[PDB]
Amino acid sequence: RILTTRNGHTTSTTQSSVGVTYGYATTEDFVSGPNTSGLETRVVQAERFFKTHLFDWVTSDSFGRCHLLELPTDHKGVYGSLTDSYAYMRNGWDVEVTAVGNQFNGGCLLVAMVPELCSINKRELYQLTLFPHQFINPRTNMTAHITVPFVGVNRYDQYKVHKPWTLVVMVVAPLTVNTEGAPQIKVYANIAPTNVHVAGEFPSKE
Amino acid sequence: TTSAGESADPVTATVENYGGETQVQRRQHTDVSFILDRFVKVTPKDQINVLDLMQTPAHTLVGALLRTATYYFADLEVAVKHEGNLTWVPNGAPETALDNTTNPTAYHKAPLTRLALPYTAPHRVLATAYNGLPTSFNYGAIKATRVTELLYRMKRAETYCPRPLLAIHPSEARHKQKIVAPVK
Amino acid sequence: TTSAGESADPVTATVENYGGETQVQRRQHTDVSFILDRFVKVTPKDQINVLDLMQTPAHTLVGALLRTATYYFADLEVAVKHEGNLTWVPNGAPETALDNTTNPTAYHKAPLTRLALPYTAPHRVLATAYNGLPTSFNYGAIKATRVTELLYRMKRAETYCPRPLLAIHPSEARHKQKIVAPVK
Amino acid sequence: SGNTGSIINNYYMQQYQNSMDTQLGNDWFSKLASSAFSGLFGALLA
Amino acid sequence: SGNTGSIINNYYMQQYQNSMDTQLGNDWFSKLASSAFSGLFGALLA
Amino acid sequence: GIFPVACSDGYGGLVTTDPKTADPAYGKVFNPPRNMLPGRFTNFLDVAEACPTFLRFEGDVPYVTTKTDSDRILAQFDLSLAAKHMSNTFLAGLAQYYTQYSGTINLHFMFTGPTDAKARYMIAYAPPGMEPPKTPEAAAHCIHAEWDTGLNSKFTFSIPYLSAADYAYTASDTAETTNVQGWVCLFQITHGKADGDALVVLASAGKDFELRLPVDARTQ
Amino acid sequence: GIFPVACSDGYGGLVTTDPKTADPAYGKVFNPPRNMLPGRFTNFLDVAEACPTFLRFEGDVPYVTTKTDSDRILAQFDLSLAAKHMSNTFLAGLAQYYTQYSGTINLHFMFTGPTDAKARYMIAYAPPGMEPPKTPEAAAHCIHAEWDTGLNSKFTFSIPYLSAADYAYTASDTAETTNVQGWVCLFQITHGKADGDALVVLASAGKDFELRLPVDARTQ
Repeated sequence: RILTTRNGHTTSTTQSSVGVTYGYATTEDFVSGPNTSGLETRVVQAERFFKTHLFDWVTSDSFGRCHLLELPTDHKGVYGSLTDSYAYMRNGWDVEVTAVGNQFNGGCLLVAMVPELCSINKRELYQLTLFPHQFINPRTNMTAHITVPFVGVNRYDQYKVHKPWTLVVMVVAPLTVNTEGAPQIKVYANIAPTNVHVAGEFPSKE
Repeated sequence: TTSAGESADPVTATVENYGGETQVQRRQHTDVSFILDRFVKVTPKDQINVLDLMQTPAHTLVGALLRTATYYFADLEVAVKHEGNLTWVPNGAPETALDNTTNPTAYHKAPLTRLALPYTAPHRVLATAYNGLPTSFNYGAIKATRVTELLYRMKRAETYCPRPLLAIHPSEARHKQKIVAPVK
Repeated sequence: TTSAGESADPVTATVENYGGETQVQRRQHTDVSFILDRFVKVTPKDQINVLDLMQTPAHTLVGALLRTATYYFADLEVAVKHEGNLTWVPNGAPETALDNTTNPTAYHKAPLTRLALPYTAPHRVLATAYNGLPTSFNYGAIKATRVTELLYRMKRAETYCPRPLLAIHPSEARHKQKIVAPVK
Repeated sequence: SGNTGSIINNYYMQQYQNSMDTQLGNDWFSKLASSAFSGLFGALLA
Repeated sequence: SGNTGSIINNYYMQQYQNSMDTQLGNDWFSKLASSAFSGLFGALLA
Repeated sequence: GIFPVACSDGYGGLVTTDPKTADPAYGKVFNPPRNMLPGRFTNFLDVAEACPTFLRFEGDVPYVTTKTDSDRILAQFDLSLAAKHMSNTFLAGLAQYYTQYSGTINLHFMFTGPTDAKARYMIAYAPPGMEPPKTPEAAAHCIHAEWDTGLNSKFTFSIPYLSAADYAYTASDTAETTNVQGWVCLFQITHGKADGDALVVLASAGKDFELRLPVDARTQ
Repeated sequence: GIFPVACSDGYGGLVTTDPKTADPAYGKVFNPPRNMLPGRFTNFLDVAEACPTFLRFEGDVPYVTTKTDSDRILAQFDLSLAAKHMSNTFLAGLAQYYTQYSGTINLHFMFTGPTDAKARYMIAYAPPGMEPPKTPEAAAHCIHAEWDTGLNSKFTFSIPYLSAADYAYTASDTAETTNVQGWVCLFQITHGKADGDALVVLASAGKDFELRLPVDARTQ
């Protein structure tokens, strides 16, 4: 189950690839709308992977302990410089979450991309499967790959006041360290924006 | 039916796996445009009633099935019992514009007033959850001398990106109710 | 885009001058016949109400957009709440002709009376400003025992030779209002 | 034409609903707005 | 389409009854539900 | 004269589910463009079939752990949509707003143990009329399906619609039914070093699942 | 018998913006001839596009004078139609009766100095999200246009519609927005003996300017 994904000049190869989950669409919606009057620009240099430590999954973590990551995040690369230069942006997300242990651990993670996760309860965690999701089961895989487009009430968004996507990772079965298993699993995220579009360039500070 | 359960592809199993046969289905009651096209009452204010669909209670049918979506589109139908003359202003209007009869004003006729209102928001769809209490998007506002009853009805309803529904959690194994039945 | 600014030819500039693209427009709300075809209330007199369109307040929508023109043509639509029988006489009629029921007389039926009146002036168009308080041109007159509410509505409206519109002058940099929005 | 949206033809004739127009023998600002100079006056470089 | 069941066409035009849609340039979960794997994965004996 | 009509008594009252439409007041409004937005769903059973959601067990967990003792019953519940195990599903969240249903209910059993932990499970359908079994040898005479863990981790079983009537109620009011529409019985057969690992289970609508007669009771 | 009808409740009330017409009372009236009268306009945006009107600055003047000092900011305001600079225009006089707009706003900068007075000006668009610039070197990173005086005295710049939504409000109620829809920034670059002459500026609607949802608030 070998899969090689590539964004820009960045490559990521996995050998436990159960698949790619395309959520809510496989293609992008119409970019040039009437709200920006054709003043758009696609930034090809900003569509590449960045890495983020997510949490550490241990045995004491029971059912339902979430980790929420609002996209976009603090970014020191080109994509971070797009937010301080332009007023309106648009992108999808290519999210690749790794949880490396070995095949002698147990438990199961559920990673999901939720649009506008502003409040979450306990019981509705039971229906977190309604969103674009994959399971990370150390018996079989250690890699989850979810691709998703831009959603919103507006076709361009201003990311300093609104963050539409939220990567939530939830323990659905607690971790076991059966005699040859790993004692804890540090969980990592590997995210790359797709089809970014900017409009309305800012004045400088210089 | 065995599969890779972690790949999250949709996998359905039939009774034909153990010798049955799958029958025909009629799903005209669970489609979005049919089930949301009915009046739901909200608690009105005294005079000024900002028309947004989050005034619907979350335990009602239209409220919970509305909050099942992330995004929605609808025209609106309102039925108001009011005293005096009912006045509507669209989205983005000032509140002093509610004091003028040149704006769409239905004069009083017993027992109630039923009128159709278009989609007047500057957004392509509205939202049930906004990341950022969502932004000020609504269907305008109405006011009268006093408003006693206020009903909504979503027509041409479209929904996008579904979100959880939660049933009531029973204390014993099954949630039991008194289903209507004759005594004899 | 440079030009001779004193020649007073109309010169428009687009976003395509700096790499944009001009989009499509829907202007069905700023045309004359649509925006003036709605009721506007005026303050009525006790019995005799001379029907001219300068009884409309200048701060209303139909009043200000009416006074935007120098010349206008319209048929008239009136909605009157009155006690007794409402009587209309055309342009040029005496006032004692308001005491006769052979002239068009709508008998009382609750709650109001809505009737259409033609253009009865001897002029080809009417005027919002007359050089010479303009001349006695109007749409006739109505009277009842008492008149409590009086609404106008211009239909088939035509306008000629536009004149200034003035917005309200703010004290600070922007004129701020309370735009209707939910509290939560 | 104006703020009318009925698809059924009117019960009354045109002679009784409106005033009838008379010919003898929109509309200027539409032509004045359409005749607006939209391009550039000089020689566009780059 | 929704909860409407009249067979006589509407008295008002479509411009006054509803908001008019605009094109630029059901429905995903219908395709996601129709693409569900329904058979068996292994080799069926007996 | 004019056309005579008879204004009939009993007709014209405001019914909250009438097929009539209201009169307009504000015309020729054009919407912003809305074509090709992602995530469009037109029917709630499409997302009920395409997206399974977790069950609930004692301790509020979506899984069940393999016991190692003499009694080998693993889970057991009812085909009420108002059951406590079904109570956090999307299918019961739809079924609380309808009085009747029909058709197949899919259950998804996927196994989250390690690669050195093996197990063999059995799912059975006890029809109503007598009390449900406690032993897999007693449930072998039902409609059952047996499977074991391996490379493919998820097993989908389709609980069939067996009833006298072609539509079944989604609840009881409060008073009394015993356990009508039968039982779902989850049993384990064997396990090898599967002590304390989790078997998580999802539930979704079948292919011929249908759900009719809308109602509003309470609890959004 | 006769035809039965159901007089429905909720229908038939007088709405002040209904598409219905009143009943006649006085028939066959022929108007005087009215064809080919001068000055016919059918849409208010036609005369808003074809006829620009002056802006307002401090001191109640339609012009701005060239300052000769270290700070070279000449004018700066908002893309509210309810702004104080826009308040005497015909475009704001239309925009006070509508809640939403979209499209381009044209500004006309014509120069009324003598033939021995030269100048170079810069117009810039600061989008909302950060505070607007104070220096032309800071505004050079915006959408800007620079021009100088010569034989052709008027320069037209088209302020574009950049927003998240495709329609923008024409006012705030009273409470709080910061300076949404951004800023218009007028800067001068150089001048030669232009001390105290006037640059007058007009404003008009663009080619794709549209203005919808009629409303009546106050102030005719």
